[PDB]
Amino acid sequence: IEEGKLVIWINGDKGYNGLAEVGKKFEKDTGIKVTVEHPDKLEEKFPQVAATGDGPDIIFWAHDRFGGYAQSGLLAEITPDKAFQDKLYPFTWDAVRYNGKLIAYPIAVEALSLIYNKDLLPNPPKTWEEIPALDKELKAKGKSALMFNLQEPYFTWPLIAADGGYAFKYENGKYDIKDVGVDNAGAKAGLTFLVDLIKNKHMNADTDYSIAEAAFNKGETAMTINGPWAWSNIDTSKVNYGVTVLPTFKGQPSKPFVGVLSAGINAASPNKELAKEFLENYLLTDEGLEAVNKDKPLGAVALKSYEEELAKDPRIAATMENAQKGEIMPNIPQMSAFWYAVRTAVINAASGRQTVDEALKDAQTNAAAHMRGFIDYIKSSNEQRINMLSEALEEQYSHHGNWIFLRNNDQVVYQIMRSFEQNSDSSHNLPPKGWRTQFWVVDSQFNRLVGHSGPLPKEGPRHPIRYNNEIVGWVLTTPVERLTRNTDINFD
Repeated sequence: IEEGKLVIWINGDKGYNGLAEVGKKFEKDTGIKVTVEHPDKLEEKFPQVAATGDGPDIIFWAHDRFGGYAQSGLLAEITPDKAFQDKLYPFTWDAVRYNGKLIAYPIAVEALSLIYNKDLLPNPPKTWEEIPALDKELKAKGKSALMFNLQEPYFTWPLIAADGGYAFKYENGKYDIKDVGVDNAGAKAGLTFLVDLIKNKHMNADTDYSIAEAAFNKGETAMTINGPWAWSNIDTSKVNYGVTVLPTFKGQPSKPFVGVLSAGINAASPNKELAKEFLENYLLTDEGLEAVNKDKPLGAVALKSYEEELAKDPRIAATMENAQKGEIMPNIPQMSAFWYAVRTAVINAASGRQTVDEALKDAQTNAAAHMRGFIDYIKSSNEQRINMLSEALEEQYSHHGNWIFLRNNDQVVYQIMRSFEQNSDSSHNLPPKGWRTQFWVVDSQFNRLVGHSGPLPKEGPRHPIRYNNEIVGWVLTTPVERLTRNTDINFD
């Protein structure tokens, strides 16, 4: 990756020409090249080149497999000062946290809002409980009251969680994976409401994105649930429609998922300062966001200066209002596993095949069992590593019978371990990102031989280095709870 230059990657489905304008200004003032590119299958190209140390200095994403970039140590910590942070709504910094640290700039924000038909319904209901009533009142005139995609938990989990459902409890910048709120009191309440509107012939269990949309754009149902992306299809259909806050349930508000478009700095880039100056001084300004939004619109933005302008549009102010009330998508590993458990729990309840109380007990058990088997895997693997690093240091030791051969360099011991696996024809398993953090190797008298220069942990994992039926040294390894993939999780 080249020094003295900025290389930016963003999906072609977004305002890439408008970004290159912000680049051209950055060029004029600083004399630094700014090159903006839109590769195909971008979600997959980036981690492949960034995990070698090539690729772009700045990377944009809306989807990354629920935190994958961060879980891979592909992003550097961003360092905006207390000042700059207030230029952006406070919750949008929550959407870019990992291990309590910030890892990207919130550029744009999205959320489900409630889209109603002004003609068939001038005063949208503010609560869920007043919808059955309303369906009857419109079932007469030949219409339905509400139609949205029931298949995906993206559209149904706001209501389930409204009265207090949650995936895992976010306590202290970490997700207690041993604390699952899917069979919750409020979770039960949430889902059981929804199955009843299908029992009571109000909604149908088979309505998907297309059926529900193709209905609403024909004035066959008064209301729908969707986000900014669907507005352009409604527009060309000439339906006088509005966009408002989502209805409440047992008092609490619907908590849809905060979606965010993030701009991160590549952890390998020798341009992290350059890149900060770009994003903070040039992109995240009313002129910067403006130039992109013009090219292909953004939705709501996190910059308060500019959001307030865009919020002229009452649709966009509704989006941002719902996103404020929404909940932040957990970015722990193996979240896909969880949402697929939830996806079937809902499809089961709604098909009558299961009572709510069993579907959710099922989802809750399927989750605990997957997440326990996760902990099992991660743990038994890190142990096979410590063993081979031990076996490898032990072989090189018996060369001359002492620690001369070993320099105090962390990446020499890496290739010592890689050579050992190659020559013993072992399955290939080498230390994952973040391993170096609390890594030392020390001998009998706990003299430091590899590792940083400060004070060592009093306690913590230490596999011993055995030569001739005597301990000759110790590998103080890095606890699993704190490798980069797992540092967003709490295991108690």
